[PDB]
Amino acid sequence: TIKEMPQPKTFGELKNLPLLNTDKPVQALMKIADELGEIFKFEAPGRVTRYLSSQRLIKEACDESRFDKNLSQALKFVRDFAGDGLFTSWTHEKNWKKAHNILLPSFSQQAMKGYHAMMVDIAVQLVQKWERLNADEHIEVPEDMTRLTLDTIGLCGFNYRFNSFYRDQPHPFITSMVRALDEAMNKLQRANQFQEKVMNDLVDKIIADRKASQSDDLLTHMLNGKDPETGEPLDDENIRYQIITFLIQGHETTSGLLSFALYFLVKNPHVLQKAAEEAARVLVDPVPSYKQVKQLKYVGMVLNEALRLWPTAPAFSLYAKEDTVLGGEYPLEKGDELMVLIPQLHRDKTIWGDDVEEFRPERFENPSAIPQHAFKPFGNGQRACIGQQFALHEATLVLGMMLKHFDFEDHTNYELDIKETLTLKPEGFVVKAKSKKIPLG
Ligand code: HEM
Repeated sequence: TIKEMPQPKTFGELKNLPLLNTDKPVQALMKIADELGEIFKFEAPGRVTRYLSSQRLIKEACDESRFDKNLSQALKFVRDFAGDGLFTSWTHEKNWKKAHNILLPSFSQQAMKGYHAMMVDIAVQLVQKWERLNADEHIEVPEDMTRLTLDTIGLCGFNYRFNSFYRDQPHPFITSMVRALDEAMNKLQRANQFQEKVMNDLVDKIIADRKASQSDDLLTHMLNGKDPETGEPLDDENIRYQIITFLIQGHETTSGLLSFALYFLVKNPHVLQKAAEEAARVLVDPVPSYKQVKQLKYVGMVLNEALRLWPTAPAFSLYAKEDTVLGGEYPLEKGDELMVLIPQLHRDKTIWGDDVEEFRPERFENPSAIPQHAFKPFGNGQRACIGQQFALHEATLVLGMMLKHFDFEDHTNYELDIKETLTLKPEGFVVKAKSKKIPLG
């Protein structure tokens, strides 16, 4: 019948908060999930949410007629900077559907074919960097993947060159971002520099570059493109929010993906061997064609399996549109919040079998077999990732070229250490790459 909701122990007015005293809250919540099962309530001073981990409950939560996207505490801080951009707007905010309609054509297959050459530009810069390292040198994986993904969104979206590969520290734009992503995550564990405004020069420079300057990219649609429903273009204030949104969303999760993918490949030599052999076979030309990337079937499986284990945007939040009952057992009142613990969803033994921790790309051999709402690294419904096909094309292309051009060594026997900034990264992951001395075009 009507069930009492599991909940970890509460400590007076502190509630459950002393159980999340960590820089790694998602990983801590995964342990609580292992303990309490498919749903638990979590209270902190003043606020309450319910963590879901099973495909059966999340499939219900994914019913857009009953639950909509909620801005979690973390997203409410990002909203200070990203405003009512796509990622930090409520669905019922006018600018949400408006920008969605305006910007969606920028991710059509075709706009995607139109991005490929610029993707290859940044990818060649990555490969050339690693070709040019001396014998005594190693690669800082997440740091270089971030150089690539930031430059890729810069160039494809905004025809702006961040020139991240001409810098040996992260781009100044990144360095701001990283501090605000962590401080928003830390502000949650507070029961009782963040203001220091840096990226607005960058935004000005992106718009001004375009002002001067034959482009048909994301920025063009932001600037000119009007919403078929209402006839309205985006206003200036919202355009600035969208630029910021796409610069942060357009690079951070993709970089984490590539990093985890390389991690899992160097830990699984037989998977690496097969992935490498596909890359050599398919990529027969000096630089990859759009069509060839689509032929990298096993590399795509490798990426989906990295997202299964460590989805780089690991949670999303929902709220009950009306009073409702969840799972036929848990009554919810209007406004009650739910969080989808994606890494936990992706370990549901009832869906995946009981080797959920193993890195097996062949799970994705025939994807239509995978139940609905079992695999959700890109979110849900109308508020799902708009950039999904962009991210996967970029990553497939890049991983393909890496595997074609180098042999990789896990030279420090790296121990996985996952840093959380509301995206996930394998912090400190380093490798050595031995060139196969295949020329570029
Ligand atoms: C593997 C890489 C990526 C992952 C795992 C990922 C994941 C996600 C997830 C889980 C959401 C839903 C957020 C929520 O429900 O609160 C989302 C939304 C969003 N993502 Fe992605 N993302 C990736 C790459 C990208 C890229 C490359 C772009 C842009 C080029 C992008 C742009 C966006 C935008 C604008 C939204 C808000 C969409 C809306 O609500 O209308 N993402 N993403």
